[PDB]
Amino acid sequence: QLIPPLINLLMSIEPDVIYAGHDNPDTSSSLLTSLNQLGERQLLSVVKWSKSLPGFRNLHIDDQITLIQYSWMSLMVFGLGWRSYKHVSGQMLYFAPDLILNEQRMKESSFYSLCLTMWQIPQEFVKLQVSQEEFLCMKVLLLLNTIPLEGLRSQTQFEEMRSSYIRELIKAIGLRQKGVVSSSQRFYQLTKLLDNLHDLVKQLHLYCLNTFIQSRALSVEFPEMMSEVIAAQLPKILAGMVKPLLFHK
Amino acid sequence: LIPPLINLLMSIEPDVIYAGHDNTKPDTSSSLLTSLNQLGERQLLSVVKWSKSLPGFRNLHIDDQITLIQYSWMSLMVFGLGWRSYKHVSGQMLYFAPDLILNEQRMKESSFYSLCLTMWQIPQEFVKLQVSQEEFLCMKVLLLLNTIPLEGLRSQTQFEEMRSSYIRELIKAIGLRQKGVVSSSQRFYQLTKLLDNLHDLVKQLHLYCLNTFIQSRALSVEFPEMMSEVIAAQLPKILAGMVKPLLFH
Ligand SMILES: C[C@@H]1C[C@H]2[C@@H]3CCC4=CC(=O)C=C[C@]4(C)[C@@]3(Cl)[C@@H](O)C[C@]2(C)[C@@]1(OC(=O)c1ccco1)C(=O)CCl
Ligand SMILES: C[C@@H]1C[C@H]2[C@@H]3CCC4=CC(=O)C=C[C@]4(C)[C@@]3(Cl)[C@@H](O)C[C@]2(C)[C@@]1(OC(=O)c1ccco1)C(=O)CCl
Repeated sequence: QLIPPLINLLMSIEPDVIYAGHDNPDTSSSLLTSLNQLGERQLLSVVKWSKSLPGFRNLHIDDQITLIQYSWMSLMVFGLGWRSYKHVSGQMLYFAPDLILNEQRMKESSFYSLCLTMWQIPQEFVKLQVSQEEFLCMKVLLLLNTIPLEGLRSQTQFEEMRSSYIRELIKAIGLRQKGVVSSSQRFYQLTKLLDNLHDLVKQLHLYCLNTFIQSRALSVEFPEMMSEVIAAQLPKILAGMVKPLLFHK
Repeated sequence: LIPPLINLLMSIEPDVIYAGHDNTKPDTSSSLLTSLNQLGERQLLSVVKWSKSLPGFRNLHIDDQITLIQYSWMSLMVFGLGWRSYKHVSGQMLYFAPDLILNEQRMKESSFYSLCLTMWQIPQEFVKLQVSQEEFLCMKVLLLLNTIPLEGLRSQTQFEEMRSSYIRELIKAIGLRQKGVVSSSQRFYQLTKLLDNLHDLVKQLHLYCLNTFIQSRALSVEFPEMMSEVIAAQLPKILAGMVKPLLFH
């Protein structure tokens, strides 16, 4: 087609729709447990996606697991932004077809604040008019956007993969942004959106880990696979003991 | 010839606290950490009582007092470990308590030799500097007052007055021994740098502690009541850097 084959591949490997299983009165705590229930199902889906993503299975298995444990929440908030942009024009948060939040369902002050943070992504998607082909290549680069302070075991292959998906994003931008000046500026805008996600996700990581270490008292359930990625890396990530990659100074 | 506020600090200094540790039984990774945290809980209770006696502290807002103890406990307790090790065993063993003393061979046998080396840095620095009791008592008050919230304190004006008063007192304590002008100025720089350096050493202890707390059931490590409360109140936020560490340099 005019659509490059790697992008059409990324489109075919996107996860199908995941339901939260929410029991449809609204309450902050039961809402949070439903959000983490959904997060467990989405985590399964991200690891399956990774198994089909070109290049990723060839990195050392420890690097595969480290990059999923670093990037899971960033990938899931970026997909929440896509669904919300696409289904409700960014104006509600479309966590799943059975768990769509508007402002009436955001009652407790810290819950609404966290939603506003997440709401930044679909607002930028609406402003910039991000395309599916852009979003698919961006989402790979977010998987690949933090490494350990000592680097990865397959650092060479990693660097090759990340360059390949930067070239692919350039192709995605080229589908629509025809000028030299305009497609350069578009590359800048998209890559700076990805750099800015590191600071957005830090607030969600802190709230997550604070809730997780008193989850019993809070009556907030975290499922087993999500509890493992939290316990394995979150405190180290929050402490700054990882290397976030940036496109811009 | 000792200034009255320092004599007061000496008078209110906690007494030595026993761990009640059973040195019949060989060290086990779980039993050694559980006994360390039981002793830490008793030392934390004592720091709370000390703070009720420390001039100025009871006149800050009660939420400020709680926050400053939640931010500084680890720093206070490591600094107190350093002083007892220097005073009682010439700095050459870690003197957690009179019944819980780790010489280097017991450190090496423990599963925690690296952590023990990191904490044993502090008494070795006290030996190198020949820190006096009057300098230590003032430095320890400044560790209580060495981090504030990003938004400041409710009693920010009273806090600054208090913290400046204890800086002035450290300057008087230096003057007891350092009679020359340049020597005295250099010693103020050295001791205040020692304090600034402790932020980085304590970050390492805070990360291990929070990982141990998350994994406490798996690892059979007990965390007593007040210790748990302060870890769950602030430790993720401190490790995220969402507080303001005060530096002298
Ligand atoms: C602030 C965090 C960040 C949250 C994730 C964002 C990314 C995300 C997107 C999804 O579509 C489904 C689940 C997750 C993976 C989230 Cl909503 C949940 O697990 C729920 C998460 C972890 C989190 O969400 C909230 O606290 C929250 C979300 C909305 C309002 O409060 C939380 O700590 C639950 Cl206790
Ligand atoms: C690495 C940390 C730092 C430790 C504190 C240092 C400061 C301290 C000084 C004490 O005398 C009593 C207790 C504490 C408060 C410590 Cl030893 C314990 O709670 C035990 C603490 C938190 C800690 O200690 C160790 O892990 C450890 C290994 C060997 C010595 O300490 C821990 O995480 C245990 Cl869960």
